[PDB]
Amino acid sequence: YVKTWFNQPGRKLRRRQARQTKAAKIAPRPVEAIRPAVKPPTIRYNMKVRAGRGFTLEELKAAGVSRRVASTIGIPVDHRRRNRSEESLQRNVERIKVYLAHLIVFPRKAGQPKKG
Amino acid sequence: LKVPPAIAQFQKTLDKNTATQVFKLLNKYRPETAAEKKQRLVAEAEAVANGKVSKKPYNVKYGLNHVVALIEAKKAKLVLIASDVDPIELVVFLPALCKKMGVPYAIVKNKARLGTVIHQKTAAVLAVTEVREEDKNELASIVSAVDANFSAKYDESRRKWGGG
Amino acid sequence: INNTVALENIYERIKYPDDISFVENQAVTTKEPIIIENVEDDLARELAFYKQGVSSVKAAFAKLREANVLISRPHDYFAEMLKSDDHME
Amino acid sequence: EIDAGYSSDSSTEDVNLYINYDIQSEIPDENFDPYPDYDDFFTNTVRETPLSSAPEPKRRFAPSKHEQKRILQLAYAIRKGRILTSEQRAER
Amino acid sequence: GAYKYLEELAKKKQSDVNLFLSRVRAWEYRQMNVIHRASRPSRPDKARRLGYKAKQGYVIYRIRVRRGRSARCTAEERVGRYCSNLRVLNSYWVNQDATYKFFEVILVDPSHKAIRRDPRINWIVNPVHKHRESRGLTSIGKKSRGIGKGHRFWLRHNTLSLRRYR
Amino acid sequence: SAGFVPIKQKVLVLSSRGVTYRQRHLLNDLVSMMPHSKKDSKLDSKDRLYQLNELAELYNCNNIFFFESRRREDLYLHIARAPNGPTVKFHVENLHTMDELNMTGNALKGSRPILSFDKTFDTAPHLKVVKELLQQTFGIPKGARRSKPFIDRVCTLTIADGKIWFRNYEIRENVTLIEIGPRFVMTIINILEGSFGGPVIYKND
Amino acid sequence: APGLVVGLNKGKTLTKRQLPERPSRRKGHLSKRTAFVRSIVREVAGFAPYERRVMELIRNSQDKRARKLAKKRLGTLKRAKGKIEELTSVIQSSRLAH
Amino acid sequence: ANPRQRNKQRSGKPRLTRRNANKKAKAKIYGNFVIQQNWDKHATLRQNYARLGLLATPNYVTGGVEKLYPDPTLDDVLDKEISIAPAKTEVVRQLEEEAVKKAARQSNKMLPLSAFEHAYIQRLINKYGTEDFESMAKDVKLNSKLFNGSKLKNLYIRMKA
RNA sequence: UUGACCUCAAAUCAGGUAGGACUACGCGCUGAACAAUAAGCGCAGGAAAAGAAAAUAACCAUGAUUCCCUCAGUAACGGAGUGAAGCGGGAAAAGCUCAAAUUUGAAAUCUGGCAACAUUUCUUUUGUUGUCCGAGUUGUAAUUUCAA
RNA sequence: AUUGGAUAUGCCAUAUAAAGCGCUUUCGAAGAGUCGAGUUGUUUGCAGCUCUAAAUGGGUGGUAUCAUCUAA
RNA sequence: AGAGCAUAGCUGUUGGGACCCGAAAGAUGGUGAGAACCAUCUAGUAGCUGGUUC
Repeated sequence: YVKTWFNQPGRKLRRRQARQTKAAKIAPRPVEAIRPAVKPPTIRYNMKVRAGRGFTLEELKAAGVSRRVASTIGIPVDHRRRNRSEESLQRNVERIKVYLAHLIVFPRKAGQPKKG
Repeated sequence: LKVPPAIAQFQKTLDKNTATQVFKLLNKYRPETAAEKKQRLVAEAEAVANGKVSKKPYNVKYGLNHVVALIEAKKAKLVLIASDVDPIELVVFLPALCKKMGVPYAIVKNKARLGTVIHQKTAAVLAVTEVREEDKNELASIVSAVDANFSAKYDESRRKWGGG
Repeated sequence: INNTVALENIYERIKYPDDISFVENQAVTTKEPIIIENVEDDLARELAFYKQGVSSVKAAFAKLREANVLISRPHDYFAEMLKSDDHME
Repeated sequence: EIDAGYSSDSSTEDVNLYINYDIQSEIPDENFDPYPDYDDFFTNTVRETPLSSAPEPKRRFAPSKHEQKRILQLAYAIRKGRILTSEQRAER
Repeated sequence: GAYKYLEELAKKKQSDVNLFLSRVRAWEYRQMNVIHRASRPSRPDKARRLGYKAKQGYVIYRIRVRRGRSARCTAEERVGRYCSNLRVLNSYWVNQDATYKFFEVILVDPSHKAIRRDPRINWIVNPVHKHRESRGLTSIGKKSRGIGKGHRFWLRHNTLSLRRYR
Repeated sequence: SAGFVPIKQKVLVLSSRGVTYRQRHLLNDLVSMMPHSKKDSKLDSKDRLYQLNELAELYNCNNIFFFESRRREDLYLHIARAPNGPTVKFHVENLHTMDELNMTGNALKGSRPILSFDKTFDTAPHLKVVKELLQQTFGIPKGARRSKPFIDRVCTLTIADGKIWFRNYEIRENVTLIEIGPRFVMTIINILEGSFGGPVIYKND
Repeated sequence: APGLVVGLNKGKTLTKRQLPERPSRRKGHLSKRTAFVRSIVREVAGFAPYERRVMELIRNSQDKRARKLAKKRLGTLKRAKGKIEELTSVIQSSRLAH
Repeated sequence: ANPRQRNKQRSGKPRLTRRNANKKAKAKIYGNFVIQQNWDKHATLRQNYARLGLLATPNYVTGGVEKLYPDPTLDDVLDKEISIAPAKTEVVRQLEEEAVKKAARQSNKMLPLSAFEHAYIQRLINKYGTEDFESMAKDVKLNSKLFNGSKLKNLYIRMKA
């Protein structure tokens, strides 16, 4: 049993086309969602800042985005993670606010019945 | 085998006379049939469509979860339990729960009569919570009769292991 | 940490009687320091420990004989053996 | 202290011919009552208060809402000519 | 609700009421066939919490398997073979005696329109759920094959991955 | 009543959830060489050690043996005397159960052994306590059930580089000791003043 | 500008935060209705044959006998201790009445 | 080689040829019309997003970017407000101008009362005044639906407009 | 005598569905010699399985699953040999549905027949509306899933 | 000739309706022959067998009380 | 007052069928009627035999 990698260039191209196929479907919006900034959970890496999964409910509440609309504008929600320190809260609230400063949200049509 | 007291209590049911009086009051409080409800609703629909305040309906209460809820809230005045529920565990706790809440209760014969009152094929339990002011005396008389014929009677065999 | 006073009090509280016979206690404290510097060397350590054990066994056997208690296991008697015969075989 | 005693009911027990040195039956238990009388140790007293402390919703003091949803739906069908009115049914 | 009473009563598995009923019902169930249709679940609380709804397209079947592989898993596969037009949803223990263990299986008809129009059970209609009990995709099947999360619960290691540039 | 034919000493044997093959085998072997040891079920709570006294009181065992396993790899042995008493913690390493083949001893099951203690046990008060406690526990008291008055084994405790080495030997007629098979190292961790409780009075360091 | 600097270091200045309790951690809390339902069911359903043995042992003192029996059937001592306290309360409630 | 493939070789029937092999081909844009008009079908999606003044990823990039030419304190974060951000390119300005002009057009968020709502609130106002809504809600006869003070206030507000 | 309900039935009653084949890649139940392998048996799809923590960790904490790289030929087991995982870096990212609390001022729910009206990859496919019957109170909808 | 998602624009829209975010002198249900214990095999898992639970409980970790999770 | 890391070639060596070839295992699943026969595991093997190319 030997696993060959002759399809390594083919997989590189296939993933690139998936990125372009996705961008064709969603024309003006980014192909990835915004990820939070977290700290790896060990003494070896806790000084590094890496990308998280989603923003905590306390982060979203502070930034002014409700958890029901956060997913609609591309902000992932992590119900599992929590803010044990005020630094993680401030690092990711600013990340959300900067995200909302650069965001153009196109309006949607709404059904308005003629009567009351 | 020997029947446990919780299951043996379902062999002693309400007698002929008191059960007849029970279903006579119940038949005055039958729920609105699917047909009758439709006529009343379209009548209001015609009033709404052309141009347009009622009273709270009075009827018997049915459904196991609904009736057990009413007993726990002490809203029920009389609970009638079918004596032949096929899995007996659905009602085996009902007489004791009616005892804990101080709700008058009786074990009437068969579930077909209970279902007929509510326009269904089968009702495991019925409960009466509210009656009109003219039926207060009739309900009070039945509560006394149920107590005298079912609670005052027996009350010693329901603690004994029946069968065998 | 290493409270000598506390340990001494605990030793006195749980001290076995001194008048208790050695046969009843089945304990040996023969004056033979088994010091084996070559701890890693199994042969050196085993010989040092066996010398104290041999002296302890001989002293206990003499004490058992003087106590009118049968020390040697009779061959005729057949009792359960803790050691697994199958494992040895 | 526990005295390191030994109960008379422990699982372990004491005692070619094994005589060299020293240091089943169907017995019943007792006439026991297998069918004890029902013992009401909890419902011998009446609980005077409702079990649930949840507040009463306003839906139980107002006309039914799902009936109103049906009434508006029926009225719409009458306006759209989908359901024959009671007068129309009577005259037909 | 009355299902809190039924769930609590089912924990007293050999009280006076439960032992008498289990003895009585075991005698009856042995009179009928090995696999026989149940008009309604004997444990309406347990069937209800395992996904069963009292509506058309939901079928309850009882089965007995000899005691002395998992017994619940054996009940599911035999019942699923018995009515091969249905999808096995779940199963639960209802009774046992010295000789037999009795189980009830909840089956769902994937061709009935009350099932195909319910989005909450629509998933079972898809062909990837054909004979879930035969591939260990039921609750007991998942438990039987050690599927779970944690440290409590090979081909990629026996291979030799050889990259292009290595 | 309180106790019928009360034997002087009794041993309660327990373990924690997570014992391994060697740890289970050593526990079974130790029970085999312990005629009046009452083997018990697993202890549910790996933290609540106050229940050991109640378990000992219920089973009338004055000595408690606890085989606590952590990380599924290391094995610890707790020995204490039910009534208050000193709780001493050990680390068990160099496991060699009866499954091996080097051992060739032959000792009668339940036979009263001879406990030989090194003079180093008298060097320090804490070592005096552990020697006295081991003598009271390991030594089978007279009158114990299933015990054998004959002697066919000797237990030796050799203190090496601060660690106690347990060796069981066989007496051969001529002493020419032959190893019974139980071989492990007793590494003291800490000794307490109460039954699995109270302030720690000795730290091995 | 939106973008994550994925390198190391953000600042060693740290200050703890106070978090509330998640609703999952409330599991195991006893409800008033649930305790009522369990008491009703415990009375309606009888007692197991082993529970009747433990109850008759407790009545005639013999506490060590009851604890040993409960541990043998249930398993761990924690389960046995809980059953004795439960069955003792059942006896006392019954003895107050019958 | 397989008997199925040998079978169709021996047949006199033509093969079901399909021609879908064209790599280097990038998906054409549907969805936004402004993006499609300004899209460059040759450039990659990163090159097009950057030219259009958009962000292809709100996070880091997991490799080296292409370089074609030799280029020459919690209080003040939860309370600060950032006044959006400039539109770098013309394409973003079209997107922003289109968004605001559609939001202004679809901005009627005030619901006028219906025939029933008008009569319902009118009967309550003409009896319990205008400024007291708590007494309006506590009425049982006129307020049969048992609306609370907030809903009656909204019925008043919608009646005004 | 009749009726309600339950149970057992029957029917060339109406409408559906299962089997068998292929199995490179899924997933199961098994199972030798020498490998948790071959073979045997069962069950699928375009992927399958897994999956939104009864998960890690001991940190400034992480955050469904899957896959790749690394961890690492390391820890551990048992000297040989067997041989992981947390972290870390990537690919892709999406979350949710019930059981358990009375709609109780109204079974608000659903299948089927019949009759119209549409609709079609399609006279071949899909529905909608009305009416009647049935299902269902031993519980069908709305509401809730602990992140609440 | 088929169909994707959108956009724009008509006609209808059963809204007496349905949601998100504030607040609380009011409440807050959580899956059992299952977990688990003992004993036999296969390989900690799985299974058989005997027994059989709990509600701030239960699981899993670091303590050798704390942390984390919320199964059937 | 660090000399290593990476790649390539060479040589040696340890594993993989492992320079080629040569004795029957055994097991699994079938066919025919104890024995026989068939197909795969399986490149299970020869401390050796024979051969091994300007």
